[PDB]
Amino acid sequence: NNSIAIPTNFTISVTTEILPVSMTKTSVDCTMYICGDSTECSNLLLQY
Amino acid sequence: FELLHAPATVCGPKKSTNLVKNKCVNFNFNGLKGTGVLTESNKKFLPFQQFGRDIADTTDAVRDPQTLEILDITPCSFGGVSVITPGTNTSNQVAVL
Ligand SMILES: *[C@@H]1O[C@H](CO)[C@@H](O[C@@H]2O[C@H](CO)[C@@H](O)[C@H](O)[C@H]2NC(C)=O)[C@H](O)[C@H]1NC(C)=O
Ligand SMILES: *[C@@H]1O[C@H](CO)[C@@H](O)[C@H](O)[C@H]1NC(C)=O
Repeated sequence: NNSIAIPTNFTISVTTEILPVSMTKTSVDCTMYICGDSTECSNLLLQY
Repeated sequence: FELLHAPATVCGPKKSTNLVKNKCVNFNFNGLKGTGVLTESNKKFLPFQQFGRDIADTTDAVRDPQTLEILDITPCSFGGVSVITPGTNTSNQVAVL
């Protein structure tokens, strides 16, 4: 009812928080991935 | 007949051309057709090994049927093209990346 705990000292604490802000920007070549060097495959993929 | 590429004893009547390296060419090695730059390769092939594959099961090294020389196959240079424009209202000049 009448007890209080009072700090008589202190600690200066340095902690780390690590936050991702960006990820790798990636580009994909449609034809070169689906039809690497097949011109016929590229022509077929044109329809899709 | 077994079609998976290997040292091919039996081949069709095709007249071989000269082997040209360090240039982007269409190539046909024992029925294996592709487009790329053929270059000298340091890969050491065992006698039964006639070509090499990468992690995508794409032929990245081949052995010449005549000279038994290992050749690395690199895709012909490619990339994206980006057009930097000030705006057609401002100007018709562009830059290409
Ligand atoms: C508050 O805490 C600090 C430590 O964080 C105390 O300083 C230490 O005191 C002891 C004994 O006097 C020394 O051996 C240490 O080297 C001191 N450390 C530093 C960083 O100075 C300080 O005495 C405490 N104060 C009170 C009033 O308790
Ligand atoms: C004081 O604390 C005791 C035990 O924690 C409790 O029984 C009592 O009721 C408290 N005082 C008052 C006035 O309530």
